[PDB]
Amino acid sequence: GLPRRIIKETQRLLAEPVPGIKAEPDESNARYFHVVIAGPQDSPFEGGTFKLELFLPEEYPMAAPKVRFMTKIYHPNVDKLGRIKLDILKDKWSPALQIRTVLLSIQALLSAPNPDDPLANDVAEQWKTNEAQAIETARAWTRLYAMNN
Amino acid sequence: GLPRRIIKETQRLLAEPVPGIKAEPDESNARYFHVVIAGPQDSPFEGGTFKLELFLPEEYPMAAPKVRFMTKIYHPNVDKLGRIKLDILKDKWSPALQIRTVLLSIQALLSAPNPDDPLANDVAEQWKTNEAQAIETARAWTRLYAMNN
Amino acid sequence: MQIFVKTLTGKTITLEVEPSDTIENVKAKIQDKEGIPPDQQRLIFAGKQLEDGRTLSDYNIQKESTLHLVLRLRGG
Amino acid sequence: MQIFVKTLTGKTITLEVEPSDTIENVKAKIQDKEGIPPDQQRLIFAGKQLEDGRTLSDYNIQKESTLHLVLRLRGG
Amino acid sequence: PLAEELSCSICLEPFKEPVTTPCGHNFCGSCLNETWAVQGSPYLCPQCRAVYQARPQLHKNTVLCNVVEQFLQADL
Amino acid sequence: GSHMAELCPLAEELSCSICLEPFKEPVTTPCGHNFCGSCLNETWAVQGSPYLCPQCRAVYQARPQLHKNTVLCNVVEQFLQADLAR
Ligand SMILES: [Zn+2]
Ligand SMILES: [Zn+2]
Ligand SMILES: [Zn+2]
Ligand SMILES: [Zn+2]
Repeated sequence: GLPRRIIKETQRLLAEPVPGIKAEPDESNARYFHVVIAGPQDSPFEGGTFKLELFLPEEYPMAAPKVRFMTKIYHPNVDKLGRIKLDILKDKWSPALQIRTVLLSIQALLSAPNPDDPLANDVAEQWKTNEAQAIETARAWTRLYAMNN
Repeated sequence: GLPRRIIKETQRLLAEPVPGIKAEPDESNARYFHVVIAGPQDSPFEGGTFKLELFLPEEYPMAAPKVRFMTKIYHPNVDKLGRIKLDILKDKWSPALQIRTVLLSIQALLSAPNPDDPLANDVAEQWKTNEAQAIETARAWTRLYAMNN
Repeated sequence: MQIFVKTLTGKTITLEVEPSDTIENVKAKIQDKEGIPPDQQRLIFAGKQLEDGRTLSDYNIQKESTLHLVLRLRGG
Repeated sequence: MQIFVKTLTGKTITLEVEPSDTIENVKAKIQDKEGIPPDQQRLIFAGKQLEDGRTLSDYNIQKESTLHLVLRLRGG
Repeated sequence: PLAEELSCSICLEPFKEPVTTPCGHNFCGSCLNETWAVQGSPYLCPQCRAVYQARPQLHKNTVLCNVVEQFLQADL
Repeated sequence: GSHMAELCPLAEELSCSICLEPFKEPVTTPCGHNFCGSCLNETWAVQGSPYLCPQCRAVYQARPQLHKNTVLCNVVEQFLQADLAR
C-alpha cells in the first residue's frame, strides 16, 4: 500500500541515478534505503565510499526521511553514532525535497563542514582550533573506514 | 495607434455580436461608439430601441467608458440629459469589464430600476409612490421615443 | 441538456444542466469554473437580470442558450 | 552553450550560459524560471556545493553538464 | 480552448509574467500593477471584487509562465 | 492514461511538487508557487506559524487564505480530460 510518490521516487532513483550516489530499497522494505555516498572531490573525504541508511517514516513527505551514516566519519556535524545534524532533516525540512536532494545535501555537507554549531563538540573544536589536523584526521579516517568497505 | 485591447475588443464586438445590443465605432473615431440597446423583455421598455453614446477615455480600461443615453427614457436612474447613475461606471468599475458587459449591465439596469437611490428624484419618487403610473409612463415614453430612429 | 455562459473576457464555458436547475445552481457551477462567488455574479439573458430563486425553465432557457455573465451592478 | 539544471521535483530545465558566467548568474536564470531566490538556491555538481563567486569554467562545467538544485542547508 | 484561459482579462493578450492573487485569479504583473497603482486602498480583484485592505505583494506564477511560454514557443 | 499529444509536454509543469501528481484543485502562494489545495493544507496543518513555502521558503507569519487557481485548474483539466473524437 505504498504512497504513489515513494513508488515514483524509487523508480526515478533507479532510472536516473546521480553520479557519486547509490540508493536502493531493501528487498524486504520499500521504505528502507541502503545508500552509498562518494566523498566530495577536493574534500578530506575524497576517495571515500560512505554507507548510509535512509528511512522513510509513515508521515513522509510531510516529515523528513531518517538518515544516518553507517560508515564511521570524522565530521563536526556527525557523531560517533553516525547521526547527522542537518537542518533540512529537522526544522528546515520541506515536502518538496526528495531522497535525491537530501542525499545530495548530505554530500554537500561533507564538502562543507560547520564547526561553529557542533554536533560532535570534540571534533568541531579540533576543526576550529586546528583545521589542518582535523582535515588530516578526516582523510585518515576516510582511508581506514571508508575505503574497501 | 490604438491600444491593442480596444482593437481586440472592437474586433470581437463586430465578430461576436450580442443579441439585443448594437455597438459600432464611428468611422471618424475608434473611441466613440454608437450604441443601440433593446429594452429588456417583460420590462416597460420592451419593444424599445434606445440609442446610446459610449466613449472610451484615454485611461480605459483602467477607467470606465463614458456612457450616455441619447434616447429620452423614463427611469429613476437616468436623468433628463440621459446621464446614467450606475456604480460600475464609477467607483465599482473593473478593468475586466468591457463594452459588452457594460451595455449588458445597462440593459439589466433597465430591467431592474432602483428608485430608493435616485438620480431623477421626481421620476424615482413617482416610481416609489406610484409604481404603476411610473411603469405606464415608461412604456409610453418607450413608444413615443424608442420605436423610431 | 447543455447551456453556455459567456464570461467577462468573452470566453465561453459550457454547463451541464437540467431545466429544473435554479440560477443559484448555475452560479455554483460558474464559481467552480471561474472562482467568482455567486453574490458577485449576475447572469443576463434577453436583457433580463435572472433571479436566483427561479429555474432555467422558468425563463424558457433551453439547450445551447447563452447566458452572459456580469458583475454585481447597482443603479443609483 | 547550454547546461541542464535538475529542479527539486526532478524536472530538468535547460539554460543558455557562457563558461564565464558566475554561479550567481545561473542562480538568477534559475530564479527567472523557477521563482526560487538565489539565497535559497544551492547548486551541486560532482558532489561539490558551487560557490556564487566562481564561474562555470572554474569548475570545468561544459555543455550539457547537469547541475542539481537543492535548498539552503546548514550543518549543526 | 485554453488559448483563452491563458489570456489576461485586463489586456486580453496571453499572460505576460502572470501573477496570481490570493483569490486565485491571474493577471500580467504589469496589468495588475497598473490596476492597483491607479487606486489607493481598498484594492479589489478585477475578476471577483475580492477586497484587500492593503496591496498584497505577489511574485509571478512560474508554472503558468512556463505553460504560456511553451504554448507560444510551440506556436512558433 | 493517454493525453492529447501537444499537451503531453506540460506533464511536469502541471504536477504537484509534494504529491508528484497532476495538480488537484491547485492553489497559488503569493510567492508564485502552486500546490494541490490538499497537499498544501496538509503541509501547513502539520506545523504552526511561521508557514513556509515548500518551494522557496518564503515566510508567512499566518496561514494565508488562498482560493483555487481556476486558470491552472482548467488547464490541468484540459491536459487530463482532452481526448480525440470517437
Ligand atoms: Zn495583461
Ligand atoms: Zn479574485
Ligand atoms: Zn499535490
Ligand atoms: Zn514559494
